[PDB]
Amino acid sequence: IWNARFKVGPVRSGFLIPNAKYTTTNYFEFYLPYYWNIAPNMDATITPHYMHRRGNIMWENEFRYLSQAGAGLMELDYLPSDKVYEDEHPNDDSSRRWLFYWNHSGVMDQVWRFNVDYTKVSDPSYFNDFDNKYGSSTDGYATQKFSVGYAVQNFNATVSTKQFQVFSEQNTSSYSAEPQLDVNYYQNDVGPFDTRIYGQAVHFVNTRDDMPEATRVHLEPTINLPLSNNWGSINTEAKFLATHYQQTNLDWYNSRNTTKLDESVNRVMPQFKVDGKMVFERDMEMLAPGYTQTLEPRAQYLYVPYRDQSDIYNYDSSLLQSDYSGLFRDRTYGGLDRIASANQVTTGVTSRIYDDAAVERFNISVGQIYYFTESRTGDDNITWENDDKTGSLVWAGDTYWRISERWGLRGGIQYDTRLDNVATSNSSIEYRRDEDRLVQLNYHYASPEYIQATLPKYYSTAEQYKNGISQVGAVASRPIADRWSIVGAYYYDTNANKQADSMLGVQYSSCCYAIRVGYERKLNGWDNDKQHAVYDNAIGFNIELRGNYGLGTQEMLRSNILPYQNTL
Amino acid sequence: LRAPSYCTSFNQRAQSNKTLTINTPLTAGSQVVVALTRPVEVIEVFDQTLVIPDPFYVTSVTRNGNSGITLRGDDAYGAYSGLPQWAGVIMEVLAKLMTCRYAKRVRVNGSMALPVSGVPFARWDDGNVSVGFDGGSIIVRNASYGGIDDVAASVDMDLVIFNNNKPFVYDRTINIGTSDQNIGNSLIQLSYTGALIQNNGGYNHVRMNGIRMAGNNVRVAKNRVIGNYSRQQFQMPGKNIAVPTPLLVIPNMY
Amino acid sequence: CGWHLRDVPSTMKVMILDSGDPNGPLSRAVRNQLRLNGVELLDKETTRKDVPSLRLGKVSIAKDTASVFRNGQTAEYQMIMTVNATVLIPGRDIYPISAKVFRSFFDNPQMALAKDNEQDMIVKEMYDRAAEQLIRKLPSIRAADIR
Repeated sequence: IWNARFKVGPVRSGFLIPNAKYTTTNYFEFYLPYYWNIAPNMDATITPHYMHRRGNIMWENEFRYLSQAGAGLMELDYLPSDKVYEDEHPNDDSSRRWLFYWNHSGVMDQVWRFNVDYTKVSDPSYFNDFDNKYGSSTDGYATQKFSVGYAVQNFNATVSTKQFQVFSEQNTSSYSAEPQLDVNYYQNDVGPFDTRIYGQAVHFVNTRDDMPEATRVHLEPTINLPLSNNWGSINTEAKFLATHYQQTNLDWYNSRNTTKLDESVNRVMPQFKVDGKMVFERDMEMLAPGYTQTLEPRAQYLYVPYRDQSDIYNYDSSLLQSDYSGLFRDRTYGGLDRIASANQVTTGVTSRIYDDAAVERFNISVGQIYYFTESRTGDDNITWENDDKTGSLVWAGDTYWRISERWGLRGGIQYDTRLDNVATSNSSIEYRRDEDRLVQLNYHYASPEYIQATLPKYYSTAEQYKNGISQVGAVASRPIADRWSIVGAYYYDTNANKQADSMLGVQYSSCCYAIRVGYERKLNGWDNDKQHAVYDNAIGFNIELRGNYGLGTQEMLRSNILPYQNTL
Repeated sequence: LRAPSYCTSFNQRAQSNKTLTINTPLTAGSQVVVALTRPVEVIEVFDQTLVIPDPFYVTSVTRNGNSGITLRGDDAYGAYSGLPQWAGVIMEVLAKLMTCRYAKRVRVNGSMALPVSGVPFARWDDGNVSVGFDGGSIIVRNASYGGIDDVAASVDMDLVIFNNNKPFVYDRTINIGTSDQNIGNSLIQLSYTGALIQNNGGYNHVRMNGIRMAGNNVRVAKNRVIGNYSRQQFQMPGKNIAVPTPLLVIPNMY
Repeated sequence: CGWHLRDVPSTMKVMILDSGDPNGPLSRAVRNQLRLNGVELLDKETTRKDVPSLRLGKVSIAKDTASVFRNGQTAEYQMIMTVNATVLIPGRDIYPISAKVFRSFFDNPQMALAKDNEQDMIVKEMYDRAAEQLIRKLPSIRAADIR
């Protein structure tokens, strides 16, 4: 398929410069902003946005204020009647489309904080149809959130609440905290130790009437013992975890599942960690005079007991993906519902190279985790290529070489023996003289076994997900003169021998205007009948009115589905 | 023409994963005929804080050696396990007989509860509508409409209901599909013929499948909406499933 | 080889920390890192003026798409956290320093309540890696200081 775009427009209380837009999906659109200076602490912006395909004007109203309570912004878009909505949604008697957004922020004194994030829409398809400037949706629902805080250097106390706007045509499941209390308290230098307390009280309510609800109270006292030296350091930490659940609305879930949820659940378990670190160094005069190379071993032992948590519903815990720095992490899930047991030791080594100015140039890291006992969370269901549970199972690497002030190189590998091969890997080499000149190379890999263990179960059966990732990329940029600029990017998939992305843009900059032309051929869906991918070709014509500078690069390079990122 | 004899009728969930065993006395040298009235069931499966719609449909029927039958099925994505609820009537070609206890040309406006419990057969003539059957009601929808709204429709049909007054006699069985098949001047069994998952309006739009009868040709068409799940949470590959279980076709002599 | 145990520059063992958001997540990470290294942190309003001052600047976090599936759906994300800071040596000039942290991960479909707990853990770990990089750049400031 093919698409085309054409935009023209810009980059006291009066009219602003209007901007137009034509696309071969929604046709002509026109914006006519107006600005109003109500007061030194109040202003408004009325922008009638005329949509040709919908056959009416959407009135976009904005109001920014700054009063004693705080500074906030309100928004109200209103379309009196929608022509496309009548055809696509005949079950609705009306056609009014509207969105109300409210934001607020207030700092009483220097410690108190107030926040409001309020959103409402008229129908469950407003977000899909319109490119709203303001307004946030969570899992498709418009959310209203309130928050009050209190933060000093050694204390925190935040109470908040979030709600969804659910329509009868929406079936998505989502939990929210109504309300949630978080308290932190730090008191270091308690003799040789440091102390810290964390507490939380939360209530979970689902958008559906058949999902469980719970109230959870958590306490987490911690005490440290940090010992340091000129060459090494060891930190011993003790922690305690106390949780309480009060689960209701369990009738629908219990009847359909063999493992029953429980009304009152108490999870009480300690945690013990010992983290060590050493640094060596050597005068690396066999490579270049005045250089230094350091070798930095590191080891950590973590112990957490085993508690059966199958009678707790999983509200907000998901598995964490790991890198080299995640080998020393003391948590496996993000949340407080799943807390896997741990009996393991992590070992790693990192070696660096410093030049004569004590500026680091090269570093490399290798690490592994050895499990003395399998990490169980009660609800253990993970697909693995092998039945191995104990021993050295995880490996990870890192590399960063700064070849010059303009050359850079990076890398990272991951090797899991429960998959019998390389899990993930990525690399990148870039030359970048200035903002307009750069050449970059990419490679991203992910094994089919890694996707089966990590991603949802239907990924491993679909042809569009089951083969993993193997991608080669190339980005380039070059200015011809003081007013021209060319960019380009090509991404390729070596598993399927088909490209994934291809971009080409040119911009002619001038004193008062800039003209940009772009082209992109990208993967834009599947066929589901012939079992092959669908490509989308698009051309873009853009005219900017200047009153700015810039040759257009770093904006053209970030326009495709695989945006350029400075990896130097 | 055949004259099967009534044996039993079941409506229950599977005992094990995708397997429902029904025990009933059987005689040697008889052709067991099973008329599925609920061959599909969209179960919600839990996968790591995700609630996912997943159709479960019957694949094959096996006779358990003069003691019963078993129904084995599968899900849309072939990755999730569950216990689906299936319904039907078990008969035997070789002693009660099902009788035609209802025969009337009716006007169904979106939905209609069966006047009398039984196995409904019907015929109609409309290409913009599809007809389904959830067990207690007849569902008529607008199949030419592309959207996420549950848009109903109306149709005139000849409705006949058999339960256990003329005996139940059928001449052919048909495997419905995406292509037209002429059934002649005959009535076809009413049921859901599969389920659909679609990318429509920013949602994982789920529908049931019904029967489209224009002239005398029958194929599969979209039907009652099951749910809309936002693609901001997860995205699913599109599915369009027509069950391999046959449908009974009876002569138009009732 | 000729290895030997390593023997923060001694001129920066007492310093002032200014951030504009002293209760923020970055400043908390920096203070912890300048505690394991035997550095005493003075209040912003010290009478003493012969101590260096570390002023934490703007912090930017950018997450973009790194890979796609065969349908064009986002497979992997890449987050880059950039931290700016300056160290003021009294009598000397200003020595800016910076940190840049990289992190790649798969876009895992989760409920949004569970999914922002995973994002709030990745960002917390990138604050500790950015604080460590700012401490490794202190020896290079002392070298530049001694022209």
